[PDB]
Amino acid sequence: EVELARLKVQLKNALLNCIISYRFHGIGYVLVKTKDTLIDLEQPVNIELPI
Amino acid sequence: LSINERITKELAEVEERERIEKQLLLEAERINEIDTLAKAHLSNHFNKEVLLAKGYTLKDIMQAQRRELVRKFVPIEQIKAIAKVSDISHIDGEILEQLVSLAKVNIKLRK
Amino acid sequence: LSINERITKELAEVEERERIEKQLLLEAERINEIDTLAKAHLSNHFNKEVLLAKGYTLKDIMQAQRRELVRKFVPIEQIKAIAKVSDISHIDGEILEQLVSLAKVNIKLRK
Amino acid sequence: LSINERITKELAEVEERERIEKQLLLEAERINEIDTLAKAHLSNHFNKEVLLAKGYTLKDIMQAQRRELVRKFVPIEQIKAIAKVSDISHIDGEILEQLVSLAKVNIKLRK
Amino acid sequence: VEERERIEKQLLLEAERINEIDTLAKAHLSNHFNKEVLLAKGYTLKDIMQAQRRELVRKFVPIEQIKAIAKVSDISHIDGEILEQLVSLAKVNIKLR
Amino acid sequence: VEERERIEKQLLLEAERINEIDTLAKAHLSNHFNKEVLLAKGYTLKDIMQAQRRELVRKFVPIEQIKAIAKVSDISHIDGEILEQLVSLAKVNIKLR
Repeated sequence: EVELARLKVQLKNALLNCIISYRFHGIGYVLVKTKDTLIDLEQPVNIELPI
Repeated sequence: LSINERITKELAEVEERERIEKQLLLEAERINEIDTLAKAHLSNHFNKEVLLAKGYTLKDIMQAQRRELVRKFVPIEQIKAIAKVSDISHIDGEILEQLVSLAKVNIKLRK
Repeated sequence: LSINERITKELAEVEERERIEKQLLLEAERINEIDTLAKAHLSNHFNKEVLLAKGYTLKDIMQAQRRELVRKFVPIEQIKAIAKVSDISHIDGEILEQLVSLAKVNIKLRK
Repeated sequence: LSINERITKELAEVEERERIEKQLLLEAERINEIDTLAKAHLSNHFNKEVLLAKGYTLKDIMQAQRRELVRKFVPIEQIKAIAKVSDISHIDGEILEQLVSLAKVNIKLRK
Repeated sequence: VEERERIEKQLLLEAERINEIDTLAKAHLSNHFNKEVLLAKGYTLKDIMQAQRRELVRKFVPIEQIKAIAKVSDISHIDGEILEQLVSLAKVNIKLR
Repeated sequence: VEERERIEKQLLLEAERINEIDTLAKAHLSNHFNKEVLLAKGYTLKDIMQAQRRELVRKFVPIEQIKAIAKVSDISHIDGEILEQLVSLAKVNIKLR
């Protein structure tokens, strides 16, 4: 529950700016960061627990 | 015979101890490739320290890491083909070893 | 011998076997750490194969790799103040574990 | 005679006890050195006076100061690797002496 | 059987002490006090060892220390850990010699 | 019947060992110790094998190593695990030869 609560805090922080960008521009993007390298972002994800 | 016989029986004991040592080295190789995969590819929340604090046997830790790695790398179709079922919650064993070998191949080709 | 004595003896035996199993797993992970450190930070001449060909025990190989890693990473002042002496040739043990931990974190901060 | 030589052994044992008194004095010197470390590197709230007022034994004060110094100077990565556990709450002893040696080394290199 | 094991340990210890005594005595005193010739003359092993120790004291440890620490000029009857003290003093004397 | 199967396995193992020993001994020691002539002289198969083994030791293993591992200069009565050690030593000596 502690790790999930920290994840929820970061999710809220991301969602605030996501909604702000949705209202100002028309679209908002939130990246779900996992335990991967910068080049691995291109590859798809099957099942993972986000960082 | 006699004195030398008992010393050669102690030598047989040495053979047994060497067999145990080789078995430990095999454990080293297996469990260690597993731990390298776990650290390199899985979250910090699945660390052995926190899992042991939550109270899981180390074999449970290794099988959980293996299952997470298989779900992360091996596709669901490959799981449903090799393991014959989608759920991996009851597939620990030799089939799990095959699945983690496939996951190692997957990460090797991914790099 | 009553029922309570039977239960406590059984539980003690089970816990002892579990602790032995955990010790075997710990030795496995230690063999991993020695192998990976030797492959990554030390020369090919210090490989387990060539050392065994020269005829050294596995524990001797582990401590030699550890000492070489400590000399490579941990500075001489740090060695002289941890182990209280400059020479590491007779510091195998818990203090050797300290020096190798210092080297393990030295390489982390170097990266 | 036999009485003379047995009394010689008796007073030789008394001599060994004298050496024990000397090593007690050396331990007291180590105690005052740890006190100096505590004053130099730790808060005023961990002073021997206030700890004794709160009602802690002198050995408890020394081990608490040592644990705080290890956490302050020795980074948690070394702490975990040395104690084989992250928590220091049950690592008082020779391992704690090794850890406070590592803390002394850390402050020496920091200066 | 560990009682017999410890008995064998004590046997090893006294054998090592005899070894040290012999390796120094053969090179220090004479060949006349060799173990073989003493056994031929008819002395038990303990008698041989104590006689060699007394000769070692008479060679290294000075007579004043003999008559003061051991209280008697004659080492003929002083045997015991007083003889141990005397042979230790002889070891110190040969070390400084 | 698997007990007899394992007995036959051990029979094959010792037969292969005997065949290897005989093949190397014929080319190394002499033809006077051939199985046929020894049987004619009246020695059992195991006696023939142990005699050939002892001759192999006396040939490849020099007498110093012989008395070193056998602990006795004469290989006439050392048979057993020590004899197996000595014949493996003979194999080593012919390998390095």
